[PDB]
Amino acid sequence: RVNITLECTECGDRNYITTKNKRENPERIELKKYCPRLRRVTLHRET
Amino acid sequence: NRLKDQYLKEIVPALMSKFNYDSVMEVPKIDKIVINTGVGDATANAKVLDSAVEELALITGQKPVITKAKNSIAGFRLREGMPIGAKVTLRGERMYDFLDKLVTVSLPRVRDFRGVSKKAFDGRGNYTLGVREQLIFPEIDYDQVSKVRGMDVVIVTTAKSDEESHELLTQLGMP
Amino acid sequence: GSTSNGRDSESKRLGAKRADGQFVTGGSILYRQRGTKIYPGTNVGRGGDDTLFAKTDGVVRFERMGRDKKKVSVYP
Amino acid sequence: LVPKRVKYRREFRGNMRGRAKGGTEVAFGEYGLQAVEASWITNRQIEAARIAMTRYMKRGGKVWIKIFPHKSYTSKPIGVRMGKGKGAPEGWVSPVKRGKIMFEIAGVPEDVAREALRLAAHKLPVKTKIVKR
Amino acid sequence: MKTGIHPEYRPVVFVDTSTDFKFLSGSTKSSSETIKWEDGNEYPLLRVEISSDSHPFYT
Amino acid sequence: ITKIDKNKVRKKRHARVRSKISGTESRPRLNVFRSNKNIYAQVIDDVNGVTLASASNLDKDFGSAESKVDAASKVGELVAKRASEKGITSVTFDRGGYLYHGRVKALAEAARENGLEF
RNA sequence: GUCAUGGAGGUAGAGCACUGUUUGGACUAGCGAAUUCAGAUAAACUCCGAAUGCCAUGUACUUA
RNA sequence: UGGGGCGGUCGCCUCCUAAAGAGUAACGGAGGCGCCCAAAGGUUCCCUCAGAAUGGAUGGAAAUCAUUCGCAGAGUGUAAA
RNA sequence: CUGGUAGUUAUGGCGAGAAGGUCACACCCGUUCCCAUCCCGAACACGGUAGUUAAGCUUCUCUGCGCCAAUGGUAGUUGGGGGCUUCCCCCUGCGAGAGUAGGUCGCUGCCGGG
Ligand SMILES: [K+]
Ligand SMILES: [Mg+2]
Ligand SMILES: [Zn+2]
Repeated sequence: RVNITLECTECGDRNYITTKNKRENPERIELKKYCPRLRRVTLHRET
Repeated sequence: NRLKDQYLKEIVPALMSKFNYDSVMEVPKIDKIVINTGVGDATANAKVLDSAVEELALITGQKPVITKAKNSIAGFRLREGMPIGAKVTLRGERMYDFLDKLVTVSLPRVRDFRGVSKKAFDGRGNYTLGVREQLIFPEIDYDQVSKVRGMDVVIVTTAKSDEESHELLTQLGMP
Repeated sequence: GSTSNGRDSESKRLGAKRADGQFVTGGSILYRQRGTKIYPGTNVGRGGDDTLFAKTDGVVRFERMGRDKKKVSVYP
Repeated sequence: LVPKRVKYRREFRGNMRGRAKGGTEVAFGEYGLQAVEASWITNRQIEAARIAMTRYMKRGGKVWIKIFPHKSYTSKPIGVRMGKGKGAPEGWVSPVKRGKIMFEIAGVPEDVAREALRLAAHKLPVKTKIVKR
Repeated sequence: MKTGIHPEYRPVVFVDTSTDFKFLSGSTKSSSETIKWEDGNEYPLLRVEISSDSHPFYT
Repeated sequence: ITKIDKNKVRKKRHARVRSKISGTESRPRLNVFRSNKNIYAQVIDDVNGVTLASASNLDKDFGSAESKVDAASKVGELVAKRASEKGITSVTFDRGGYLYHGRVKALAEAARENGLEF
């Protein structure tokens, strides 16, 4: 496992940290999370 | 169709007379038929499995179901998860059609017909027949067969005792 | 000579934190446990690590549900 | 007499307060040895008593041993100090409380039975008596 | 009854080659033949060996 | 071969449903029974163990009988009207272990259209 | 502090319902696994289970 | 640290000791951890395990199928409770 | 009287023996339709009611199993006092577990129909 930072695709803010397995998920994870700056849900992508 | 009509017309009075049931509902009737292949050689070539699938889907006419292991056996070079057999169930009129085909053009067309062992009942009222060679099928040609996979033909009825099951089974052709 | 033993964990201070018939204020912890050794009753909640807590003000009552089990309730 | 396996290799020594929980009556044979006091009884003592009382009867009749050495005890050699963990197991013992019947015999007359039990009781570290069903 | 998925089987008529025994039952193959027996309907024909009518054990 | 009892497994599912849903005086529960012929509805609170309203596909009037489904809608209409007459306005629907698919769904929707608030 | 009332909690004892250890028969898949009959044993066994101690309530009595 | 040295140990979790609340020592008796999972998380709907007897081709004590008995004798990522 | 739905530590369960009815309930018949099967209208869903109490269901009778359970005695034990201290004894209060006399084939509530 490794540590991961998730970045908002509309602001560039780095709002979330999480983990993943690099062998099972070699791509960049995308999740829809709340963005505190815009105060709405936005797609977040691994840096 | 024809077998069901004949049964409901004759065997119901015949059974209600031969055993003296208080109500007609007590009459033992066929319930369902299960055809199980069984394939313990799947961990080397998986074409045996889907093979068994198509000859089942021809002999019965409907998609079988892949069954997998409930545990792991080192001796049979297995671990849990191997698809290790296929099965089919039959109910209703199509069951009667399969029964008629088996009793006319399949069981008589076997290599020999020395009856059916009357002591093979489970002790409750159900019966099991074991087909050894797959080529005995009417609609299936052995030229497209890779192995003689036997079939468990399980016949289940609502007969409380083996006696009534034997009555019904012998009444319908092959004893 | 050596023992090869000698380790233990810190005690976690489990058990009943309030008494039967005692007046209690909302949010108070009533019981600490592993598993549901005691179940939540009326006006009583179950925490994420199985802690039982009061949701209102009232008096604590330890009670017996069906033969083999227990619960605790809070009544105003 | 040794147990085939044990769950733990070390065990507390325990105590011997009170009268024996069960086994205070003759249940299989006609004659028995009863403990009047409490004592640890090892498997060497059991074996010696059994051989004496069986040899006197010339392999006639039947003998039942009503106690088993379930417990183990440990020890430390000469020259070692205190500490550094528990010692190594040595033998197996049965704690016997007062009132326990520990040997029963059958199949022989009064004289043979009583003399065999007298011969056996001299091999044991506990004070005994002879009882009849 | 899988909607469309299930394989297609049709009512077909079997004809014995020994005593010309005629039977009707479902079959997964129609053998690409035609008959006009069983007035009111038509079913395909199939040529096979002796059926239970001409069986040594059934006779 | 033992024949399964439909009512026993239905009651098992009903207990699973009742693990969460319970009727109070302010918010009574609406329970539904479906037989081979008719459909029944009760409105009940569990605090006192008393039912407060009821309707059935067996009353003398309202004889519209077309495929057991519009009958279910009629029963829902009746039970909603009676519950409103008694002052019941908010309820929790108890499907009684049945799937939310056919007659049950029609009954619930017909009750929704009238003075009931699921 | 005592009295009355209500609780949480598995020790002493006991027991064999689970888990380990274990004796004598009957029967036995094959000298010998299981089933049963009778009889034992336990800090890390429990179908049971105290006395005490503990936490509260009281408007009871006394006391600081 | 039952003189010091040699050997062993040093933080966290679970059981016994621990004397039926909580807490409780010894170079006392036993074991684990320094992670894993993109589902092995959330929710909605559905259902039930181990083993045994019997009946049946390859198949054999045990692989898949059918009936009956079966309160958990299974499972619960991993040590124990 | 019956159908639905609750409460109550199985004294309510398991087992055995019988009676009853399409008023309700169920089995049963069918798959056009909504929906469904890792396959199967078996279940789920829907559309009706020829036959039936064979089963579920309801009612009645059994202590065989299970469950509940005294009284007396005994073990243990707070406090007080002694021995000859692997432990034991005496006085006062509390008081099991096992075993037994005995109990049990349920008891209460609301609603709709006969
Ligand atoms: K002596
Ligand atoms: Mg999980
Ligand atoms: Zn943003």
